[PDB]
Amino acid sequence: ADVQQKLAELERQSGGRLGVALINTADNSQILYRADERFPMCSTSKVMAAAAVLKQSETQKQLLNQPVEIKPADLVNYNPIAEKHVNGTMTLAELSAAALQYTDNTAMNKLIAQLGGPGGVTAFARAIGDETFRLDRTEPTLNTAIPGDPRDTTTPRAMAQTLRQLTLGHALGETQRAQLVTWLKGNTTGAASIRAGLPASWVVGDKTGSGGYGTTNDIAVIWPKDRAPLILVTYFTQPQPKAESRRDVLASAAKIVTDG
Amino acid sequence: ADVQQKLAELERQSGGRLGVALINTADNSQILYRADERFPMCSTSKVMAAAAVLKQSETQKQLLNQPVEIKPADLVNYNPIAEKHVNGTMTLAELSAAALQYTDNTAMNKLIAQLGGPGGVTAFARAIGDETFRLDRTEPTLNTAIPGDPRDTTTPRAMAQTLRQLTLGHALGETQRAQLVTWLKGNTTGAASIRAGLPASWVVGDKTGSGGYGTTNDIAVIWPKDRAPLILVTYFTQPQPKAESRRDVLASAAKIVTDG
Repeated sequence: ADVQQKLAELERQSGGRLGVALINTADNSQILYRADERFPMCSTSKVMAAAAVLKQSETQKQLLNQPVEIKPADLVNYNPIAEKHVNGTMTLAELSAAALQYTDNTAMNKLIAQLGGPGGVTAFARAIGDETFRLDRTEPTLNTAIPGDPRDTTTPRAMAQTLRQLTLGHALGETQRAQLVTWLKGNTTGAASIRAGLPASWVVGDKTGSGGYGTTNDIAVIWPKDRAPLILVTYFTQPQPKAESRRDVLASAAKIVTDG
Repeated sequence: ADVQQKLAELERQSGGRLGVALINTADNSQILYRADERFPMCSTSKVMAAAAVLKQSETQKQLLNQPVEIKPADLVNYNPIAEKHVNGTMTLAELSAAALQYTDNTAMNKLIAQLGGPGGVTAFARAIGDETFRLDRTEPTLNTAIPGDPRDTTTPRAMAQTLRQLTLGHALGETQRAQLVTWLKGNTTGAASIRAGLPASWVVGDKTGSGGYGTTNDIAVIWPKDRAPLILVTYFTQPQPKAESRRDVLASAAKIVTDG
């Protein structure tokens, strides 16, 4: 019948564990499902790392223009942008775009290094009021997504709140907020995830993630047709190490929580 | 004929009409399914329009930076970029990127008008050796997708050959070819279509299309992991005027023709 029932019926037929947090900024209402349980972020953690580098650029104006060397040994498991630049450079702007819009894992490692390692990402989270997020490893091991493992996890609630502050609130300066929103709206990887459960007319900026244990995630800012923005986090993970991706579950969850 | 059997099965179980053309540039080999039938292009026609403006820019060397007025009355039915710039201007480059990467219909209409109307887009097609493509209408009515109507149609075979010439051959000058490939690689709307049927490691630039009769299309240039590029066109249309989109059919077709 209701939203909670529907989400449980979806979760029961999915094989896995679903976590959802919606924030409707028209009235600050929320829809929550396992929203205080921990789920492996996978590449959704790239948002926090890019945002931390944007916050650095508020006091280092030139920062995003800074070139960073890419060497053969830096390449990891999925490098669609960085492989073009091996033995050359990418700017911090380019690395941020590559990480967010093309989910390049070499680029994420450069962002993490610019922050002083995974703990620097976590420190930024804490500085913007997020006490839950934790980044412990680099790419690609941050995606192992082992059930029960606290490394590289957050909760749906916390990530929805943070995404709201970063994209709609004042965690970042105005220029930086607008650049983050531009980046997320230009994502290439999201049309099968949250976006697939929403009407054609609605506009999305999002960051997907995928990892071990069939982990399939998406975090989005949604500009519905003729309505105030929504923030939606959908996290999903499965019991078998080699499970396949289930973007369709995320799309179904997004439809359930936005139908009413 | 295993791929033929699988495509026909996909088609038959989908209840629609499927067109496929693959070119493998490693050896110029092809996989073809209804590849000489006409299909409504819907927004896949934006590639021809953007390319046509790129061609004009080879002689009008400042054309891509030229400002174009966006009036309130220019908005049509899906304008995620142009609605931000009403009572202002956008450059032809910006309109091209908006059309291709955000599927902005106002943006497409400005490309068409720059070319002198839909016939200017057809004329460019003919100039690059495509004797099949035809653009007859502006947005949004080019998407009506009426069965039997030849308006705003092409064949999979012709569109695959043209996309090869545009993205990998010499229909455009070198810089313009590169700009088209950059734009297509940054598409936002494609992850549920051809891209969803391919391994996670492969690099894709694409343009989707959707319209009446549940028409669901995608045309792509694919750089598979460790292989020479492919061109893939997947067109799909259905018998009911208000049928729903079926991006999953395109993903299924892509998987079938690339599994080998």
